[PDB]
Amino acid sequence: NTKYNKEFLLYLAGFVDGDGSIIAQIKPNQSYKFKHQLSLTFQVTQKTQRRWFLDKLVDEIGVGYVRDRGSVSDYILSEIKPLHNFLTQLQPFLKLKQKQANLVLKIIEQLPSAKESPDKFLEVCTWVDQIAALNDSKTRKTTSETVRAVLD
Amino acid sequence: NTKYNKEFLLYLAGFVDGDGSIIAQIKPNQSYKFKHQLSLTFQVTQKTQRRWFLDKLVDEIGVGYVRDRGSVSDYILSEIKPLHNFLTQLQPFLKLKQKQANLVLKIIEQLPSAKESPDKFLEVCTWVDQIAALNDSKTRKTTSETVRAVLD
DNA sequence: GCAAAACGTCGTGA
DNA sequence: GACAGTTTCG
DNA sequence: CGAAACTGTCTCAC
DNA sequence: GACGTTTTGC
Ligand SMILES: [Mg+2]
Ligand SMILES: [Mg+2]
Ligand SMILES: [Mg+2]
Repeated sequence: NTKYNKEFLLYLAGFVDGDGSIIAQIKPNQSYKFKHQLSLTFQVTQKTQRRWFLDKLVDEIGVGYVRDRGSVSDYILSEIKPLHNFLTQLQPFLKLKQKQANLVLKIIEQLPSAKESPDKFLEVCTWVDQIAALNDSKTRKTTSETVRAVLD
Repeated sequence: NTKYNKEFLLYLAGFVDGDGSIIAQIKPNQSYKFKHQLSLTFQVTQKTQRRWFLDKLVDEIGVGYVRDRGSVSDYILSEIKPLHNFLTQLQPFLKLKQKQANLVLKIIEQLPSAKESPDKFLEVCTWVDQIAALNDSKTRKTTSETVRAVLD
């Protein structure tokens, strides 16, 4: 369970508030109990010309990877366990995305609980709604209300 | 000169590397001896709904101001003396724009001597070419080559 | 059934 | 993000 | 003459 | 920046 240096976390929190994204999604997928997956992702986006910065994050954070999408690349961290450890430590230094960070930690803690009840799942879905509302969301489709398709 | 907190600088350096900009420009203006102004700017851009963050920077940095340009706003610091003091303390924590910062400090220190030798003005306009080369410059029009119109 | 990965771009917020 | 044009004022 | 603010916008990199 | 839609394999 990796412990991060405060100076690294302070700088990174600023970079994240700038070009990072703390995302929560509800993905329809019929292979799941409630027909949807609760997806969480921490990412940092940067011009591919500066991929080096992202590859560095992979080494420095110790988990995650960099995906390439042409002119732009992204450091991605989705693994729930390392995500919770990392956001717990980064959270206190965030100024713009502190609330979404805490909502993500909140969701992660209730996942085992949500995968047990339709109401618990729907409740967690309302928290992903809150994260989206805090972000500069512009193409969101699946919401907690969409999951209300469980009414069947 | 004001001394800034280390943790403040750590966080800000990260935010600056993400959404800030360290700019150097040669502005055509006939009222100047060499027909051009050497302009230096430190700025942080953010969606206007988050202008509070920029306003807070004015208070924390203690100098500068915030301007509005529609759905986006910017914290600007151009006062040469406070700019030098600020960048001097920020520079050691920058990762993507550390070079740009150091070139600005260099330009600032050579401004008085650049106000004389027309060839010293061109050498400084060189430092400016370097900064623009390091940034994601896409609409630059006035360069040192332009200033080379000092030939009479 | 589910934890992550892998791939696709839209609408800006830089 | 990263400049470029216009105006103000000691 | 010039530092510094007021004002406007290309092309994305987020 | 912040999604969406589909595919992987214990
Ligand atoms: Mg940003
Ligand atoms: Mg950036
Ligand atoms: Mg940005």
